[PDB]
Amino acid sequence: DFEEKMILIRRTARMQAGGRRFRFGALVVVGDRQGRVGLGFGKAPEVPLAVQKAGYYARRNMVEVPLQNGTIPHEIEVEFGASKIVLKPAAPGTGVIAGAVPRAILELAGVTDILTKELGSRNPINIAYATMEALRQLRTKADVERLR
Amino acid sequence: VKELLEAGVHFGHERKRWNPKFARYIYAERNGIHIIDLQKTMEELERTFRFIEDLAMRGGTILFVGTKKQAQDIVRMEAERAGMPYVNQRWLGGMLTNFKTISQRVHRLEELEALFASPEIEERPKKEQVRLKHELERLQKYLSGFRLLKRLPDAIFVVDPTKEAIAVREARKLFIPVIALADTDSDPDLVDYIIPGNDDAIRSIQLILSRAVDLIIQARGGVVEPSPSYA
Amino acid sequence: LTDPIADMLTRIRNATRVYKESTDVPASRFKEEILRILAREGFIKGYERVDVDGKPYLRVYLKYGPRRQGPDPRPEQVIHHIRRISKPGRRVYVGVKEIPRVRRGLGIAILSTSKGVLTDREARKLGVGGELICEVW
Amino acid sequence: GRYIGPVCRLCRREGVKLYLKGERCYSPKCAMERRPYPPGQHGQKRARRPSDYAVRLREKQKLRRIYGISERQFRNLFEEASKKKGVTGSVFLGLLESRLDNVVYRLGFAVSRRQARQLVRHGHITVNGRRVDLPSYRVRPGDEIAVAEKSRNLELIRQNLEAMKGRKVGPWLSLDVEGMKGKFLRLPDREDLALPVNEQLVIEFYSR
RNA sequence: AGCGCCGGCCAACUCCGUGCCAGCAGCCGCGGUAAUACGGAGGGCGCGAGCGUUACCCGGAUUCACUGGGCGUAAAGGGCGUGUAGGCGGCCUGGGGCGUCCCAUGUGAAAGACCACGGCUCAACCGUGGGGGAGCGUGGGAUACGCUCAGGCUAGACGG
RNA sequence: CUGGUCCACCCGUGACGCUGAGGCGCGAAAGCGUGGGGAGCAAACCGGAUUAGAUACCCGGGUAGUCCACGCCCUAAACGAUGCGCGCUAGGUCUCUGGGUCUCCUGGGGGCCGAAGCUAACGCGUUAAGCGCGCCGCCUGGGGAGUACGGCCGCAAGGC
Ligand code: SF4
Ligand SMILES: [Mg+2]
Ligand SMILES: [Mg+2]
Ligand SMILES: [Mg+2]
Ligand SMILES: [Mg+2]
Ligand SMILES: [Mg+2]
Ligand SMILES: [Mg+2]
Ligand SMILES: [Mg+2]
Ligand SMILES: [Mg+2]
Ligand SMILES: [Mg+2]
Ligand SMILES: [Mg+2]
Ligand SMILES: [Mg+2]
Ligand SMILES: [Mg+2]
Ligand SMILES: [Mg+2]
Ligand SMILES: [Mg+2]
Ligand SMILES: [Mg+2]
Ligand SMILES: [Mg+2]
Ligand SMILES: [Mg+2]
Ligand SMILES: [Mg+2]
Ligand SMILES: [Mg+2]
Ligand SMILES: [Mg+2]
Ligand SMILES: [Mg+2]
Ligand SMILES: [Mg+2]
Ligand SMILES: [Mg+2]
Ligand SMILES: [Mg+2]
Ligand SMILES: [Mg+2]
Ligand SMILES: [Mg+2]
Ligand SMILES: [Mg+2]
Ligand SMILES: [Mg+2]
Ligand SMILES: [Mg+2]
Ligand SMILES: [Mg+2]
Ligand SMILES: [Mg+2]
Ligand SMILES: [Mg+2]
Ligand SMILES: [Mg+2]
Ligand SMILES: [Mg+2]
Ligand SMILES: [Mg+2]
Ligand SMILES: [Mg+2]
Ligand SMILES: [Mg+2]
Ligand SMILES: [Mg+2]
Ligand SMILES: [Mg+2]
Ligand SMILES: [Mg+2]
Ligand SMILES: [Mg+2]
Ligand SMILES: [Mg+2]
Ligand SMILES: [Mg+2]
Ligand SMILES: [Mg+2]
Ligand SMILES: [Mg+2]
Ligand SMILES: [Mg+2]
Ligand SMILES: [Mg+2]
Ligand SMILES: [Mg+2]
Ligand SMILES: [Mg+2]
Ligand SMILES: [Mg+2]
Ligand SMILES: [Mg+2]
Ligand SMILES: [Mg+2]
Ligand SMILES: [Mg+2]
Ligand SMILES: [Mg+2]
Ligand SMILES: [Mg+2]
Ligand SMILES: [Mg+2]
Ligand SMILES: [Mg+2]
Ligand SMILES: [Mg+2]
Ligand SMILES: [Mg+2]
Ligand SMILES: [Mg+2]
Ligand SMILES: [Mg+2]
Ligand SMILES: [Mg+2]
Ligand SMILES: [Mg+2]
Ligand SMILES: [Mg+2]
Ligand SMILES: [Mg+2]
Ligand SMILES: [Mg+2]
Ligand SMILES: [Mg+2]
Ligand SMILES: [Mg+2]
Ligand SMILES: [Mg+2]
Ligand SMILES: [Mg+2]
Ligand SMILES: [Mg+2]
Ligand SMILES: [Mg+2]
Ligand SMILES: [Mg+2]
Ligand SMILES: [Mg+2]
Ligand SMILES: [Mg+2]
Repeated sequence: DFEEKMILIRRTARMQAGGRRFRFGALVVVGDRQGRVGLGFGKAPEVPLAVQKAGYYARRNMVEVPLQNGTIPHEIEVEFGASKIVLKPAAPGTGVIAGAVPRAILELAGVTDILTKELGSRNPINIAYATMEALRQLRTKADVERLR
Repeated sequence: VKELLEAGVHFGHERKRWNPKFARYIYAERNGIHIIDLQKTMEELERTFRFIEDLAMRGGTILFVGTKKQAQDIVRMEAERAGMPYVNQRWLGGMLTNFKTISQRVHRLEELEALFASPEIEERPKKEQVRLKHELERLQKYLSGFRLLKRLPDAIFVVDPTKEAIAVREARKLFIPVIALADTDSDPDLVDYIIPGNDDAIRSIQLILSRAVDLIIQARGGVVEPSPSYA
Repeated sequence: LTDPIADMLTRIRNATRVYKESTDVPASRFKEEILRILAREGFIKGYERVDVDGKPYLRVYLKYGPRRQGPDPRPEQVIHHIRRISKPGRRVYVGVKEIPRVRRGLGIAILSTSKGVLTDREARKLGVGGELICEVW
Repeated sequence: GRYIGPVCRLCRREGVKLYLKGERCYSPKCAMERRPYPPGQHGQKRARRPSDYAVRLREKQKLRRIYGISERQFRNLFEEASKKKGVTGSVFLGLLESRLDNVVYRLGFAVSRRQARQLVRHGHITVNGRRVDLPSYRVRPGDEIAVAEKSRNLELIRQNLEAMKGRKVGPWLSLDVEGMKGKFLRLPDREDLALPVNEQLVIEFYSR
């Protein structure tokens, strides 16, 4: 099993004659607090199905984040559309310093020490993905040498 | 197993309607046509077959796809011969990516073979017989080579990767490695184990797919002698 | 042409992003000294002085990672990132104590110093500073 | 000054017993034993999902409520920890611990930190000889924490000294009963205390 | 023992009264007879000899962007040329060493700040010690890039 | 009479280059001054219709003007709503104009479709809106307002 957090749940709507009709959107991150996180956004005619379906995709999309004493190996900046995420290495005491969105991802990934900043569009969805694709580009001292 | 005058069989084709990633597999261009270096085709047939072999000798499945009219029939022959699945007719969308749902249609196919072997009611109305049977032929047309697939292939073999881009797509999303014969209109990097050859001439579609099936049986348990080819 | 150096680095980035085996940049005993860092640190296979239409060039041999699994089989880059720091528009100079740590050590900053072209590591070693040519990782 | 009101509602709101009383804390007449739901008209109503903000406030209030300390004083310590070398969460708990009135309650001289205050405040306590009646004295390693000689002979302190005879006391402390004196051995490793506090969530409260 | 708050942001919910009125309000917005949003009440949350409001400064504001933004359609390319100042500038070789970089040395008061210790029962406050810095003067040194002088070249540019 | 520009030859010069605040020139139409010219057209204006009305649309008329010379004005959806130069990053098809060994190749233009990549999207994509360097111009919520004041230009209208 995995540990799960609901980052976002939103109602959307579409028009047709006679009225508007809703659908729900569930941004869920899921992880083991020991180097494995997954982000999934799930939509359905009702709330919990969406939260379920979210969690489903969440697993069907993971990433192996190279923790290091609970911090990430290096500075990293990523832009997903107009959203930007900054990740910066932090020493033992620091805590996770971030907004909920990139927090929820970093805690459930087992980060315990990091400095972050959102820049640009701070739409949670895009920020979510931007933080994921960020982690996904983390490299270790090894990773680099093997590569080169 | 490999043979060498496939030059008598194909040497490829297609004028500048080419994809340029396929540059490396081209010697020169002749009658206003791209001519495929056979020496490269060799280098590759080997490395491809090596992969094919390992898969047979571990008893692992191959999905055979070809629907361009030319490679159409020769996949019913060559794949049945290997006791392996194929899609001959239309390549339904989501066969790998939505396997369990597509297959939920094969249980229907079986279920008609069982129901329509006889009897368990022929006291069902005249129209329904007609109706149900019409359905039966239907599934049979597309799903015939598919039922042999009871699990996600351990690989897939494709005749035109360009033409069967959807197929290659579905595999890559699943990490199912892709084997294909591919003439100069194709994106090479998109294939894992690659056969740079004419993909439109049945001469060639024949040679390559057969010797494939041959290597499939020869390493699986047996050997066999000539199989069917239309003149 | 206003920045021979940037021009080079860009010729590389541009090539590396469509996965060319090599690309040639117009030769310079300074451009070379930078490639001599780029290869040594293992960012490129290396370079060789060639000629194109009678004119001196440096053919630069590019390096990447394995083929990959997934719908996008393109390999990771070895040069993920390379960009001018100092430029003709704004020369950028650092004393030794203020040489940046690129990417937590995993990348380098080539620098022209009066003890030749060095990396951060190398500079700090001989303990000198200089114009910060660029950054790679 | 400090909280000085109904103290059971605290535990009830925090959803956890904080041992803010001494004796009654351990009986089945404890509030949290009878009504382990939050104080007031609405405690029986079904809780709705606490916000991230909510959560960290609560954790901080809890850690704070334990020590009965004013919010300013709490804050000033936490900052002090953020300038102080090492892991802030540790040092914060450590510095919270090195307070006189806590050490006194730690070394068992009283049943409630509340009672352990009035003890220091009423000058019944001493450190290294000298009398000290400041509940906030930051106690260092080596310090001898006595009962006042003139206070040694008192009912309350007697009854409370008697309850300590073979009760073992944190790895960072020594207690010499009869001799009525104790010792501050070192600053507490985090493990050495086991409070219902994710002190991490506290750092996070103050980083907003 | 007081003061603010309990619609969302933001921690804290029920009853009555009122009925687009009286009123709240920092933004979104609340009130037209079942208002968690007005007023009172019970209850709750936050602080506590304080709590709140108003004003002003930095912050959040990567919203003047050096770090660290932009200009087809969101605000944003000059109507187009020509050209002064300026800014910027190809390959090779030497001299100079202005920028740049290194070392030494002077200066960089005291207080403050930072680390240690110590005195007022603690603290605030206060004392003793320690640690440096940019920056600028001076002496010495380096020469890759920028500069400058000098000599070559032909890939830029110009011409036949 | 005269400008731009492209090709081929690879003959000459030896970085003589890029951009460019100011400045200077050019700048559709309408408009303006003086003098011509005036067939067609046609603001203004007259009348007929349409219409609830119809200072319009439609119909019959009609003067500036439209045309020429000389001097002004200096605007614009003056648009690719895309500043200039250079270098680098797949190709496919149509086309204009050169030079070739004339199947085909190679330049310089004009279109479409598209690799990578970009982009909020729409779309851009060797004619970049891609990846980069140089310089210039410009944006910083909507209205108020391209208004006011001041200054400079203009015969005025008006422009900056
Ligand atoms: S623990 Fe002591 S303080 Fe908390 S409720 Fe039970 S009794 Fe009151
Ligand atoms: Mg990894
Ligand atoms: Mg975004
Ligand atoms: Mg962007
Ligand atoms: Mg570190
Ligand atoms: Mg926002
Ligand atoms: Mg084909
Ligand atoms: Mg910079
Ligand atoms: Mg306890
Ligand atoms: Mg949390
Ligand atoms: Mg600290
Ligand atoms: Mg305890
Ligand atoms: Mg802060
Ligand atoms: Mg308040
Ligand atoms: Mg608050
Ligand atoms: Mg709340
Ligand atoms: Mg009233
Ligand atoms: Mg009411
Ligand atoms: Mg309110
Ligand atoms: Mg109320
Ligand atoms: Mg006070
Ligand atoms: Mg402000
Ligand atoms: Mg903030
Ligand atoms: Mg700022
Ligand atoms: Mg900037
Ligand atoms: Mg902006
Ligand atoms: Mg323009
Ligand atoms: Mg103008
Ligand atoms: Mg000049
Ligand atoms: Mg100059
Ligand atoms: Mg130069
Ligand atoms: Mg000098
Ligand atoms: Mg100094
Ligand atoms: Mg000083
Ligand atoms: Mg300092
Ligand atoms: Mg002291
Ligand atoms: Mg001092
Ligand atoms: Mg020199
Ligand atoms: Mg010269
Ligand atoms: Mg030339
Ligand atoms: Mg010549
Ligand atoms: Mg110019
Ligand atoms: Mg000008
Ligand atoms: Mg004009
Ligand atoms: Mg005119
Ligand atoms: Mg006119
Ligand atoms: Mg007039
Ligand atoms: Mg006139
Ligand atoms: Mg006239
Ligand atoms: Mg009329
Ligand atoms: Mg009329
Ligand atoms: Mg009329
Ligand atoms: Mg008319
Ligand atoms: Mg007329
Ligand atoms: Mg007339
Ligand atoms: Mg007139
Ligand atoms: Mg136009
Ligand atoms: Mg143009
Ligand atoms: Mg404009
Ligand atoms: Mg605009
Ligand atoms: Mg310009
Ligand atoms: Mg620009
Ligand atoms: Mg031509
Ligand atoms: Mg010709
Ligand atoms: Mg033109
Ligand atoms: Mg063209
Ligand atoms: Mg297009
Ligand atoms: Mg694409
Ligand atoms: Mg093209
Ligand atoms: Mg754009
Ligand atoms: Mg405004
Ligand atoms: Mg305003
Ligand atoms: Mg005006
Ligand atoms: Mg105007
Ligand atoms: Mg005026
Ligand atoms: Mg203008």
